[PDB]
Amino acid sequence: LGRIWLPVLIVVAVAAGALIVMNVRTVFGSNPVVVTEKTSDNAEDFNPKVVTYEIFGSGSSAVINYMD
Amino acid sequence: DPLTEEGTARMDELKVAAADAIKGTPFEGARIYLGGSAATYNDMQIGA
Repeated sequence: LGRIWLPVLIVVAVAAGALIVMNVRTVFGSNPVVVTEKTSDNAEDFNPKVVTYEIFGSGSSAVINYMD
Repeated sequence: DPLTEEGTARMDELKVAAADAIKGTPFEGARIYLGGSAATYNDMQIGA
C-alpha cells in the first residue's frame, strides 16, 4: 500500500475534521426563547351545589338584599 | 461590575427565577426574553 496509504489517511482526517466542525458549530445559540408549561384544570359543571333563598310572610311585599 | 465572569453567570438564574415565578399562575405559557450587555457577553463567551 505504498501509494494507497497517503490518500486514504488524508480522506480519513478530512472526514474527522468535518465531523468535528459539524458537531460543534450547531451548539452555539439554540436557546433564544423560554416557553413556560401550561397546567389548567377542567372547567366543567357536574353536580354543582344548589343554594335556595326563600322569603315568605304575612305581608304583601318585601325588600330583599342577598349575597350571590 | 456586571461585565465580569460573575455577572454573565447570573443570566440563567434570572430566567429560572422568572419561569418559577410564572409557575402555577394565569401567566403560564408566557414567553421570556432576556437581553442586555451581560447576556450579550455570555453568548460571546460561549461562542468563543
